[PDB]
Amino acid sequence: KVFGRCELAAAMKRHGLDNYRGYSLGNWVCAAKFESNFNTQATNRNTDGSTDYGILQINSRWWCNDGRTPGSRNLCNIPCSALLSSDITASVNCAKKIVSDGNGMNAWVAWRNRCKGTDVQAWIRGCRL
Ligand code: NA
Repeated sequence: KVFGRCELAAAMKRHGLDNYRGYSLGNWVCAAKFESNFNTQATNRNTDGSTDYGILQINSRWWCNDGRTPGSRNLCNIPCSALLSSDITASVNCAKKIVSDGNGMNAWVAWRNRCKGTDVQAWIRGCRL
């Protein structure tokens, strides 16, 4: 599923991501935009052989099981495929664990490079929330 901007902002808010670990909703929408262009079916293969999955491009090195990332963990206790669902519940639940890990949203290199320090409220501007 390709979410609309305000559609994804609403789904994230309903799943409690708005101000989670102090990150306003526009931070999460901005990260999703640059990670996946709001596509739940987004995938990216890393040089190390791990894969990033879903709207927030969560990686198999630590967070999900895909059966093909030697030495990896599954800290979110999910198959990586769950991160590609039209239902963002698994992606949100796992994002909450990631952002709690110590480095906040720096865990998402695209957030640090493209969202951090910008006017992220523009990503929820005009949305009925
Ligand atoms: Na894994």
